[PDB]
Amino acid sequence: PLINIQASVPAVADANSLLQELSSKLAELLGKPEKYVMTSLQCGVPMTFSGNTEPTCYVEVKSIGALDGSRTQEVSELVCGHIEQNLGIPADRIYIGFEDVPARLWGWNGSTFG
Amino acid sequence: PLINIQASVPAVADANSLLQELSSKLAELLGKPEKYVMTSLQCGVPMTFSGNTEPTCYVEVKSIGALDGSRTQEVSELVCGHIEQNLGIPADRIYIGFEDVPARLWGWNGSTFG
Amino acid sequence: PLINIQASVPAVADANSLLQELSSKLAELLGKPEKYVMTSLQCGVPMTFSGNTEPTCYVEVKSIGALDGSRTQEVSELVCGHIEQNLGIPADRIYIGFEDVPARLWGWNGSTFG
Repeated sequence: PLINIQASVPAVADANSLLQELSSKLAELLGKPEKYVMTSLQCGVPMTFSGNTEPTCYVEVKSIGALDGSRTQEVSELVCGHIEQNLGIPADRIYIGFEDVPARLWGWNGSTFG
Repeated sequence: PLINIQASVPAVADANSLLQELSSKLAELLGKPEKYVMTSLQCGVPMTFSGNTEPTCYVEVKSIGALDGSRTQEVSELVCGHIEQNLGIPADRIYIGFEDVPARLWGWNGSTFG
Repeated sequence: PLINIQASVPAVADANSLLQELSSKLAELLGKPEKYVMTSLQCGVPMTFSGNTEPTCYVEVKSIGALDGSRTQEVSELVCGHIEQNLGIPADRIYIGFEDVPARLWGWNGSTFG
């Protein structure tokens, strides 16, 4: 899995801890070995939401499967909650774009997962 | 809707105004309440286009529907025009990646739009 | 084509050269005129992979076609190799997300390729 966060708030000293905690939580929820979870946090990005510059966040989440049924709701609950708590961005100012990526469209280690 | 801009030119003092103007224009064109429009601008990114480092720009645009028929052309005209005017990046050095995202793949406020 | 690199390692003085070399190599592999290749490199991004902050990299690659059969494997070999050599990021800490984008979903020069 992959989770990339782009946030309007200033950079945080505990970015590494925040991402590591997000990484383990996401592995468990998706039923993936944490070995395969990649995360990022880019703060200080000029953003608007609803026409204003209040704290806001865009997240992209990708996985090879594991996003069936209630999973995208459950991931959103996890991710919005984690970001609310750790970055102080209200959940109603967070967007998440999900993609279930075919394994052959996912490169790793000089090849693909397909 | 979502519009994320990644540009090679230096950061601009009027990023907020630029994004707010883009936000209202995009809401109107897509027929979406501006409440739901998210935007970003990341400048100063090392980029090449056509093998050179002249001013260039990558934009991602996402929407839950509203990208039918001539819409992607019309959005491109709006976006390239806005960026040309405000960042001084020629329209022929702007790329836009569009995605019509299913509502269940769009997280917001601890849940999804599906 | 489009290749956007997001890396955890510090910014490099030779980003332009690195991207230009990647640009020509990618054009040749995909059978696209280099005119149409867009690249970027964003370094210094807080990232984890496998739960740790060792050098790691996320790449997105998009093309209008040209990603059939063995192509995504071949692109991954090229890209992981180039990044390993130039940024010192091990290939086993590199992820690549691929998308074959319909031409009508690819904006350029105030219109789309469709």
